[PDB]
Amino acid sequence: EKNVKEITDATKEPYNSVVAFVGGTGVVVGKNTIVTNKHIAKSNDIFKNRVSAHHSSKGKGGGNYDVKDIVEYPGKEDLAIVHVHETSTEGLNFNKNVSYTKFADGAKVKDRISVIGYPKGAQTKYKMFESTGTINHISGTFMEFDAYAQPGNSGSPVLNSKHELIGILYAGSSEKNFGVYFTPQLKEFIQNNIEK
Repeated sequence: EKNVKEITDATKEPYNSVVAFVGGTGVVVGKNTIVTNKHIAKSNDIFKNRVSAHHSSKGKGGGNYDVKDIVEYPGKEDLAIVHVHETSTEGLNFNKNVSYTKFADGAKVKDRISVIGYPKGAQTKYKMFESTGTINHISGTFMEFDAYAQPGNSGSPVLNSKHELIGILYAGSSEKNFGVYFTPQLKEFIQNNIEK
């Protein structure tokens, strides 16, 4: 599928749970706590580099938050937790400026989904886009879906028809894309690593 629309104002749920890194996307799951891919989290460590809360072309910021630390999932899955410092250098509070996306607790093949993130962000001044498609395969922590995606979509939340989080995109092949599918085990890892 290629139905891709810009979200010009991402101050509303669920778009206000989406975050921009240099080089890709993440999603907010709880207090000070973001989920993304390993390379997105890790690389952003080299330049260690702020995250922008739901950047969009027309919404009120957001705010841009310094990364406190990361927790990489111990297994092969392309999953990392990123903690931010709650208060931005402009005095905005992360938790007052985002929402926490709820878990879907799984999905079925043929389910209609949305991938939301920042394809070609460096070229678009980090416009947020939502791309719709279908789940084509689920196996363990692996899923495939056909929502159109590009460089910049790494770490993008894949949401179900109720705005709940099924997993995150990690790879293309494109309209043939791969994600980390959140099994109970992955959900537990994420939840155990949300700040109190």
